[PDB]
Amino acid sequence: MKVEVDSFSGAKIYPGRGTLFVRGDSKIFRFQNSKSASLFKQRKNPRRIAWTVLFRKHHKKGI
Amino acid sequence: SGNGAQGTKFRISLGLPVGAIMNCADNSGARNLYIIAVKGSGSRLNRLPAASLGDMVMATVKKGKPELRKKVMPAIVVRQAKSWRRRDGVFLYFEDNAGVIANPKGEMKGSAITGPVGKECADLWPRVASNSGVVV
Amino acid sequence: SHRKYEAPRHGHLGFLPRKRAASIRARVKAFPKDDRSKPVALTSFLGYKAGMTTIVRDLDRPGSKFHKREVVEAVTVVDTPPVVVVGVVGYVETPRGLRSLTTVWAEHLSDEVKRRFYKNWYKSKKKAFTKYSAKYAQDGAGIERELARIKKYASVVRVLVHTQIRKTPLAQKKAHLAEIQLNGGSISEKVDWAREHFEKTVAVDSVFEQNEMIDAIAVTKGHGFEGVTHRWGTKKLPRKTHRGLRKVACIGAWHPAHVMWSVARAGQRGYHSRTSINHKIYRVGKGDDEANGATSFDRTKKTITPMGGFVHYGEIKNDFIMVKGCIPGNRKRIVTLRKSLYTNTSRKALEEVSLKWIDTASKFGKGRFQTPAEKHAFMGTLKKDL
RNA sequence: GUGAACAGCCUCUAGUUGAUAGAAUAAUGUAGAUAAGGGAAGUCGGCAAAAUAGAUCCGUAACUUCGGGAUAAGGAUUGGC
RNA sequence: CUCUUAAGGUAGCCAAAUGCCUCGUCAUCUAAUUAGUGACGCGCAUGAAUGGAUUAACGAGAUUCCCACUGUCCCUAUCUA
RNA sequence: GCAGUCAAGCGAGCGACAUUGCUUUUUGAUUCUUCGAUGUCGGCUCUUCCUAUCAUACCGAAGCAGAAUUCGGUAAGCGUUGGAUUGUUCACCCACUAAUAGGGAACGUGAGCUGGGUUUAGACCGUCGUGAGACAGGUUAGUUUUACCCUACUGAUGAAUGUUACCGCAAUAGUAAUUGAACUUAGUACGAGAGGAACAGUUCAUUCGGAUAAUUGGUUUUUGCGGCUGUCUGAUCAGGCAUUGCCGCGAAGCUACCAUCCGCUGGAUUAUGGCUGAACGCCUCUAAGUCAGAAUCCAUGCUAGAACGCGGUGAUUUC
Repeated sequence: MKVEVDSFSGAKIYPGRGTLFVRGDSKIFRFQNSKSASLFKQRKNPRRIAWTVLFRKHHKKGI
Repeated sequence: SGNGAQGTKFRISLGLPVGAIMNCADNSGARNLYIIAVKGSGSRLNRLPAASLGDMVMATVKKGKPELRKKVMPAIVVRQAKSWRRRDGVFLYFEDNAGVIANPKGEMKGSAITGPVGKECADLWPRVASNSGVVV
Repeated sequence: SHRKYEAPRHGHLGFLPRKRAASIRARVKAFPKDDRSKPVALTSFLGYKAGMTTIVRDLDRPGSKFHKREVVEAVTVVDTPPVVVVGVVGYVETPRGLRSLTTVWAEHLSDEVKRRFYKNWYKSKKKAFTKYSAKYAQDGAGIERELARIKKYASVVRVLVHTQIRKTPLAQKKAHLAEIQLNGGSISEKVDWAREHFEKTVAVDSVFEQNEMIDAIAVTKGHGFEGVTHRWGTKKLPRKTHRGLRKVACIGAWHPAHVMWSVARAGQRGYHSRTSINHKIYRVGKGDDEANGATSFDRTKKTITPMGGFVHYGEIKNDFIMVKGCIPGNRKRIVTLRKSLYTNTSRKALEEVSLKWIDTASKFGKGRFQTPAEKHAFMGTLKKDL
């Protein structure tokens, strides 16, 4: 088995969790829960949401 | 299903009942397809036939080139927006409904598909996997 | 005249009447056929339902498209502490049915099994089997003469077993009691086996094996008085219907001039006795074993209990039996497991299963971690840590 | 006070706190809602509900009794400091 | 050519709220239309202040299609008083 | 409307001229009941029954082989649809399918719905009459009431059996699974070729059913967390009102072929095909006997458990 990474949040998607999305340009996005899948569909930038891996990396939190 | 089917298909959620308009994904000259039936459906007192990814449907061309309009002609569903579960536990969905034209035994009217194509349609139709670019 | 367009009827007439069951235990109507050749052994067991989880495994099904591929399936865990044998009953065959002939109990019965004979325990004198126990006396002539009659006359021998409820986390202190049939051996060996096992325990690993197919009997989740549309799935009437639209329109014709039992009517939904069949066992775990949830391919010391405990049950601390899919019943309820009544030779029946990973993310929400050590590694130090 | 506004909403002076009550939360109702994918395939019939909506700027056809059609149709903007 | 009346339906208009046969025939809209529209007219039984034909603007009037929208429907589920 | 007999004719199978019947889903004939009122067409929704069989099942035959097609018998177990025009009944088209069979139940079903048709009163038109007005002609608008009673059905309690408690037997009643496709057998049997099967085995799916909620999705008064407008508490903090003020996410619970799991195996017989064998010295599945036999029947299995059917077992009161 393989554990995946959530596109919006960076969390780990163990088998059978979340949903997968395939937009017109063949790019694949994996989400762990409906919370993240909705924040993606609202065209919301991950680097602003406080609880995400991209936001913490950008703000240098967790060193 | 059809003469050109390569085998069997595991069930996936129906999402294109009769009356649904789904994009045309080939270069045959059509802009969209209009489902009027689905091959391989059953009967119930008020249950509408519904097609899924891999089904051969009978369809008409509503907006498209004049020669292709005003006549019933088959098709194959290449994408769908309803989310379905694979036996490997992953729910997924495309962002649009699409399909391509075909003759009764699964040969495309055209020579190129634009966009991703579900692996369940490719494995079931030898003449769709040939022209597919990216399969998910 | 005739109905214009045909359609199948709604509901099944074999499951009538749709009423509340007589007892919270669903009773084991039929036990497996006997052959005297094999050793003595139980045919059923008693347990308590816990909850559900997820399993990932390979598929050994030659021919299918998913041969030698991963697949994700659901499973349900049953808390099964060992059962205690406390008596034996013998049945004679008569032209108008079977019939018990004698019940021989053990000497010392636990408090939780003799709670089953009191409604108001807290103000009782605890007089239960008090005179019966004086039968062992100095010799035990009375008891051994009773067992003599079972060997002489009975054709079917059964055993009374009470579950050890105190170990499970349920707030209930009263212990269930039920009869299990003994299969295997002569009628003489059957009653001897029971006598040796009075007050002794019988574990789950001595009844079921890993890839067996078993049947579940239990009383379904109740819902109360229910309308026609959700009791039989009838069609709903159009929007512009005076006097309700969740109702069956025609409840009969003019003649026979009486409402027929076949019509859909409102009433009790849930709380019935059901007997599902053909459930494959996937693991027979051990209570005193850490890494109950580990596998060959996983290798992490973690038990079967998710994070935060099974919702509405608690934590698993005894043996358990996880089966493929759903079994009738709701969580915390008594569930009785039975051996199948026929030899199933299908590919599914004979398939052998080796798991790859058991889930333990919390079922109280969208769990993200499998172990508390995994949470700490991903997140790092928090304020509430030292 | 908000706003174009004796619209809707909140408040001051003044006035009422009046309409049999207590307890649970079954089915069927009345009144108010929301729904994945399809989008009228329902029905005699888009009946009912939904979608549109204020203001500023741009753009606006056939026909016309030359006054109209016209808010046609179709777009863009809108907060705080 | 001929019988006949006081005169024998002219300009217009139509399977029209007026056409029995009738679901008239031809074309357009649909995958399919006893529906809609445009045409033809020996029109049972159209037609001239019994007013005829047309007509912009208006209509809680009758009828058909398209875009948008939706629990009408596929197929039901849930919440509140 | 349906079915036999005759056997001229046509060509296993059709059938004229005659002639004997059956049914009450057609329409007539009659006027027995109802005019101090039995709510009328169609559609919707739902149960059950008949067979005069479209499909599936089991048998027989045609035509010098397959394949396909056709015809005949037993058979009501199980199924028999989505739609454009029309108020339709009926009918005709498009489409899928194994197939898209015919009927009954006060022309089933209006205190179950709807009110499109017909069938009041308003209004228009064509023809008819001097007129008021006529027309199973066309068009338009038109109030659809009452259950709390008895029974019937669905569920729910319950005195009396010394008392009380636990575990069971099983009379009777109900019952359920259904159909298609692909891989292999196999380009094999068969046939000049073109073409082209079947039994055993495997993987899926259609229709129905019983549950369950790990996961996915729906729902939100968790008024849980955040955000936004107006106004009020002097400001900030924290809050009030806007019939749940609006917006995003939202655990628990409920729930969806919108999700997942499960849907048993033995016997006896019908048509039919045989063994031995007479009637009828031969012949013959039959008259005695007997072997194999199916969507058929009965058990196994699954639901209830007679509140007037039954058994085993515990304890039975120190003012």
